[PDB]
Amino acid sequence: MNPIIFIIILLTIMLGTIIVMISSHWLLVWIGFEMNMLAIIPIMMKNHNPRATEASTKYFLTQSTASMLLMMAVIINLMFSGQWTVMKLFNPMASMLMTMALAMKLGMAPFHFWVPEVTQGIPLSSGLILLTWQKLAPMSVLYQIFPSINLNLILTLSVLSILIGGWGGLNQTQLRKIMAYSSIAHMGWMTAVLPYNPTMTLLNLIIYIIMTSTMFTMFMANSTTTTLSLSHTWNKTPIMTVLILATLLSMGGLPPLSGFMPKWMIIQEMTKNNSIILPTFMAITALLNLYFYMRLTYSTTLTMFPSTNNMKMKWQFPLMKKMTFLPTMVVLSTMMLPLTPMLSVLE
Amino acid sequence: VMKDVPGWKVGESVFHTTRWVTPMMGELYGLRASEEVLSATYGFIWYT
Amino acid sequence: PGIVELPSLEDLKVQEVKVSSSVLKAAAHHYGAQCDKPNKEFMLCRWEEKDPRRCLEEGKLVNQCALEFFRQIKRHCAEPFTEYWTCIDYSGLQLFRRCRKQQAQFDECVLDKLGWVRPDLGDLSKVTKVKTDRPLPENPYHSRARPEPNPEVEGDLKPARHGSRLFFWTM
Amino acid sequence: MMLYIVFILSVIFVMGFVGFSSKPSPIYGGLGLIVSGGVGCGIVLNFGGSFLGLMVFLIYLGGMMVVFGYTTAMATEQYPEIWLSNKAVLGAFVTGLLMEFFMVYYVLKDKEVEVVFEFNGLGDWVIYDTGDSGFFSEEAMGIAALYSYGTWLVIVTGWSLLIGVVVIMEITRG
Amino acid sequence: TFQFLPDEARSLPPPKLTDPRLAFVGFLGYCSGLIDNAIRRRPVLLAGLHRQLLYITSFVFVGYYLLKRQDYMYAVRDHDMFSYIKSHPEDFPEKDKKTYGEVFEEFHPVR
Amino acid sequence: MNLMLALLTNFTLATLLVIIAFWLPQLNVYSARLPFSMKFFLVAITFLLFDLEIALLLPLPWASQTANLNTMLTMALFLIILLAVSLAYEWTQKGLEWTE
Amino acid sequence: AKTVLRQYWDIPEGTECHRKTYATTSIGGAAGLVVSAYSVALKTPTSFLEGVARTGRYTFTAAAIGAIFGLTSCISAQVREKPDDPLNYLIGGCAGGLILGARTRSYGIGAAACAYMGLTAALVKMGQLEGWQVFAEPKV
Amino acid sequence: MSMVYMNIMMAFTVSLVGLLMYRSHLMSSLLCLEGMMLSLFVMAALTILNSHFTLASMMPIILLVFAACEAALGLSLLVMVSNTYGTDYVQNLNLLQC
Amino acid sequence: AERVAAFLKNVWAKEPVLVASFAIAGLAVILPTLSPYTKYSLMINRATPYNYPVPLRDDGNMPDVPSHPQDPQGPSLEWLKRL
Amino acid sequence: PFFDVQKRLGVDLDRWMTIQSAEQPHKIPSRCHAFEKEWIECAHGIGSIRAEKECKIEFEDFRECLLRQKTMKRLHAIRRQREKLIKEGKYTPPP
Ligand SMILES: CCCCCCCCCCCCO[C@@H]1O[C@H](CO)[C@@H](O[C@H]2O[C@H](CO)[C@@H](O)[C@H](O)[C@H]2O)[C@H](O)[C@H]1O
Ligand SMILES: CCCCCCCCCCCCO[C@@H]1O[C@H](CO)[C@@H](O[C@H]2O[C@H](CO)[C@@H](O)[C@H](O)[C@H]2O)[C@H](O)[C@H]1O
Ligand SMILES: CCCCCCCCCCCCO[C@@H]1O[C@H](CO)[C@@H](O[C@H]2O[C@H](CO)[C@@H](O)[C@H](O)[C@H]2O)[C@H](O)[C@H]1O
Ligand SMILES: N=C(N)NC(=N)NCCc1ccc(I)c(Cl)c1
Repeated sequence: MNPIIFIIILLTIMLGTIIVMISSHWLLVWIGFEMNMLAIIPIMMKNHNPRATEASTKYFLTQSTASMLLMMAVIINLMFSGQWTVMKLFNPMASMLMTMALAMKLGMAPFHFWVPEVTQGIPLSSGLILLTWQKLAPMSVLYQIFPSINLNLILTLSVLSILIGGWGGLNQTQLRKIMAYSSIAHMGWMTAVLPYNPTMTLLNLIIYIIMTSTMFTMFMANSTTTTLSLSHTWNKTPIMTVLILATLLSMGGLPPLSGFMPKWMIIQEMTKNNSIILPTFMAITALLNLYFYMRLTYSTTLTMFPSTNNMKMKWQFPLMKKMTFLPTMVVLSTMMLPLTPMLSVLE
Repeated sequence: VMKDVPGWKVGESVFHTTRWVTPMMGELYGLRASEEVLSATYGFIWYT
Repeated sequence: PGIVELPSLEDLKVQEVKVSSSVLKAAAHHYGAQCDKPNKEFMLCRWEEKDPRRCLEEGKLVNQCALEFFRQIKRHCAEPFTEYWTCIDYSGLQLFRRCRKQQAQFDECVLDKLGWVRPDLGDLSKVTKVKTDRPLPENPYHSRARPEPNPEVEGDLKPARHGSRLFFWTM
Repeated sequence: MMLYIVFILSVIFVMGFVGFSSKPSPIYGGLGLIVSGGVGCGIVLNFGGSFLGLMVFLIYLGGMMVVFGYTTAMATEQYPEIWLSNKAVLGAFVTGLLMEFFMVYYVLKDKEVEVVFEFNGLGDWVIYDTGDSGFFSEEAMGIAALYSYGTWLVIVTGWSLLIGVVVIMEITRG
Repeated sequence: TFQFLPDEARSLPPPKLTDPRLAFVGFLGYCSGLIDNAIRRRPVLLAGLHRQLLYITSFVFVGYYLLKRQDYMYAVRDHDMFSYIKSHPEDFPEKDKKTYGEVFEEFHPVR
Repeated sequence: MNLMLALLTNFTLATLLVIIAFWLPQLNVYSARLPFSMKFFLVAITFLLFDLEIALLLPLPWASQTANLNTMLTMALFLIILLAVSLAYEWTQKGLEWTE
Repeated sequence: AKTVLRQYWDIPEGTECHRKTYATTSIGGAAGLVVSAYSVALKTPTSFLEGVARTGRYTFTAAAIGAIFGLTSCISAQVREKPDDPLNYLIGGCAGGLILGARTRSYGIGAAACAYMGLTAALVKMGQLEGWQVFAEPKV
Repeated sequence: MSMVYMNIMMAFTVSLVGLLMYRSHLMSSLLCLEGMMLSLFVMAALTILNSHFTLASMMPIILLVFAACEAALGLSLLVMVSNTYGTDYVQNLNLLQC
Repeated sequence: AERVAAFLKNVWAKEPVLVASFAIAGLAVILPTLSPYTKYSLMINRATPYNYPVPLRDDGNMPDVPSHPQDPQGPSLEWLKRL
Repeated sequence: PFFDVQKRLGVDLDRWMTIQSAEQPHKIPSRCHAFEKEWIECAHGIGSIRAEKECKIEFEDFRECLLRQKTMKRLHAIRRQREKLIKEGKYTPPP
């Protein structure tokens, strides 16, 4: 890609998301998703190979189907209320269709199958956009329509994603697939608390984005896409292994790290609503994620895996990748727990 | 026609408000011949 | 819900203006000048009451003014007017610009024998003012009382008592 | 009767959808969608959507569906498989066709029907508007307003079409 | 509406520049500076002091305003809560308090 | 009704002409990819995208009747310029070339 | 699903066993059908008959568990004269677990299923008595 | 609801079931996607026209324009798939299974 | 400037079609702002009465509102007649 | 909107098309303009939790204008009864 075109396409991805976030009209929300989907396909395809073409096609079919269902919900809503204002929907069938459409876009279980396959088939930088920035637009719609969402449907979607995400990651050696299943599980926490306190949804989304960006950036710095490749980091950039260890323990939700905060506050909000079984089930199920985060730490930082002779040639050259914002992102990913009350800015 | 339908009140509004409401096509031509109804509904759309 | 009140078939009866649309088009410009006052009184009623049942009397006066208008054309200018609206009636679009000669004969006849002056371009599209003894409606929409606004919040903003109060945090 | 013209068109609309949705050869599927598009325009025309109806013909049929057939002839099918020769297509086609007929039979017999949801069956003419004597097309006034009220719609729509060109050139360069 | 710090927030005292939370934010900025040196294999403590200074300053600057919004949002929460309690006295009756001499509690021996 | 009659007459006649054209007395007793070319695909797609912009311009004769002519003229030109930019981009990226 | 669960919890415990066994068997059958549907869609059977055999195998296996739980738990409440007792559900839950071991022909799965499903049923009874909420309505 | 909405809602459901029950050709699933748009265009137009929502008269056109652009993107992906394997069969798009 | 004229002669010789296109497109953008007649387009469009002019209830304090269409008060189209 | 940029800047990006009782070209009103207006004015500023209960009358009337279900049902009843009587020859309709 021409560097100027790449910039304009990146800005269009952002503009489509921004349109969804500033719109009060349902048509403009739909347009924002359409524009956003159009601009993201070229960065899935940029490396031109059958795997990237399959991922782009699987992605296109899922998102196009979800956008058709969204437009149905909008039109049904118009028929029964005569208006387009972005807010609660005025028809339960419309609410189910929009909820299902937004669940499909977020890759929530049982509409999750595309996330591991699309992420695996695209470059790390494109996967970074797919699993972080692309969550913003659908989550911002859910933030506004949650009063009319069926509680049983949304909590069922959340519980399934936490189970599927947790179990799916156990069988993975590909880093992009580990991140994909990790993403699915984290979406479940975000939607489980949405009916009770959307602010906590925003907190979880922001922190998840920060830790997810950190991990993708650290994978990109070393061009690592598999567990075994990542296991060579100790013999090249020992500092990177320590940063990876700290970030993974944070994504595992271990105190005193930043990733404990969203799980901590979601459990609080659910208990205030006399929800005890569900948060307890979620917290215990999230141990599945901790298991396969811990597995990565064993092969990356806490043990030294076998190396190769040609690795010595790498010792003579420095890292030249941008690693933009990595020092800031890693510190926020791990050291933010003492500032937890700052979540009120999101109110 | 609705003289001996139990509970029926003749000319009862379906709206809560007492404001005048413009009748729709079926309210005016509901009981009239099909030729007139066709002209009132599709005559303009179908004209040449 | 209640009963829609409808006027009886007899209260609706009135003498009709049973002339075709080319006749009305031909006479429209003098008709607007001559019958403006009952016409504007009727249109004010309709847009203020928003109810056809409330302006039947004014609607009947509109008909009477038009009938008297066309009785004065018949008495004095029947032949020039007939040539004029027949000229209009021939056109599929009933165009004024195809009938300027005949319009001139009719215009000169009414001015001579009735003092009628054709309003100029732009006149009949003016917003005029009408004097009506009819009382201005109070609640034309038949609105219910609006719900009471939520209790407003007033006072001085002070710091949060002991800060966030979040678990163990002291600020 | 002609008073049910919109309903009759809607019935044909569904059969055309069952046509391509059972997915015969894409050549025939494209034909079924074209027939549904034309019938869909007719439904819109009978509600006063003259300009909207003709856009389906000009853009949906004359533009999008032409490109679909062009691409099918070039990258999908060059010779159609005999229609309904496949068992699943024939079964799906028959299954949908029977469902539509059972719907249509009952609504016409009772002048109503409950297929999941309640639908009146008196004829769509009953809901039409009873007063219209303006000197303009309301649909035309609304569409023309795109350039006065819809500045923001024009900007985002025009931008997306430009990005469409840029994106498609990137996709296909390979 | 869509305002980070509305004008009514100016009636609140500003956070002190020696706030312990603000100092921690500054420390986080310092840590980021060292991690920047480490990932690029520079001398961790000495390299690029101009860069290390901006890391601290940027964190403190952004941290100060985030703390200001944090405190204002909690002041608004208390303001809303107290106004609602005043508006609805019937839902927050002043409790009749008895002394432990009058209150009966069961005794549970530990034997 | 008239337009429906006209359409039915035109195509009914066309059917009949095809019929007799195929059956007159004779008096005798005895799905791959078609050598796919990417350039022709891009012509069709380019036509589609330009056709959608034409759909947006078709209202212009009515839009000129607005009192908001300042806004209307600016948006009309903006749309056409963006169409020109699309053509300029395709042109300079060799999208209008038939060689190679 | 809300209609069957309404029927089951409407009947008093330890009474009308046949009605209780029907509600749980139908509930078990539904779960079996749901499992079969996903199984057949995501794991294509080799033939039409193999797909039908699998659907019946899962569906009967699930209805067998639902029947035994309902019957055993309703008899325990009747025999013991202890309606509002979680132990009846624990007995019914373990019985269903053993069936799974038999249908899956295994001893470890049966033992594991007896304990996990037995505890789950007992927890379900406690939540019914104490009004535990799984999907709690937002209140604050 | 009015009688027409039954069939228009049915048409969307038929095309949605068609889209979700793939066969072999990827083109066939794209046609069902455009069928869904068509039924959405008709239902939206009917609602807007019947209610005399004047400014909303442009909405079906915007829907048509954006959906045609989405279809153009989908067709481009189909030809790239066809160039890779020689057909538009969806059974070939299974590399990311592993 | 001289470099500007040399550039224009070059394109005029090699690409007169594109030169004409850009010149016409430039005039279309610029000339409306320089034309003394563009103001009448706004006035004529506003002067076309599509809907009925609803009369005002006379409160006795509207000396600028005509009572009859042929009274002098109100907008005049004499500027349009002479156009 | 998630971020209410429009209100912050005072710019109208898409509010103009959100409701049918807003300003329209040439003051062309929607069929349910009066019902939408009443419902909007009833519900304004009190929040959807309160409005769902307190503006139910205006909203039910508005929904009747939108889809006309009760009106069609009433017409269905009168027509169905008329067909019965004519089938029994007990009613002759006037011209
Ligand atoms: C890549 C993006 C490209 C965007 C291109 C946009 C180009 C726009 C160029 C012209 C825009 C304004 O064009 C024209 O300017 C004159 C300035 O006097 C305006 O003003 C003129 O008309 C108005 C009526 O509204 C009168 O009140 C005014 O007296 C008259 O001078 C016109 O109303 C406007 O039609
Ligand atoms: C390893 C453990 C795995 C997780 C275990 C989770 C256990 C969760 C406990 C089950 C949920 C609580 O159980 C549920 O409680 C409520 C409380 O009235 C009951 O609610 C019922 O109330 C009345 C009867 O009192 C019924 O008429 C009504 O149909 C129903 O709403 C449910 O019928 C019951 O199913
Ligand atoms: C990513 C792209 C970045 C570029 C962003 C460009 C944003 C451009 C926003 C255009 C809309 C500006 O703001 C809006 O403009 C138009 C006139 O121009 C005004 O609209 C005006 O004309 C029409 C006709 O009645 C009506 O909307 C309204 O009566 C009137 O206000 C709006 O009152 C104003 O709120
Ligand atoms: N929907 C929810 N349950 N949560 C929620 N945001 N409640 C509103 C209560 C609240 C809490 C903290 C603050 I600071 C403020 Cl200002 C207001």
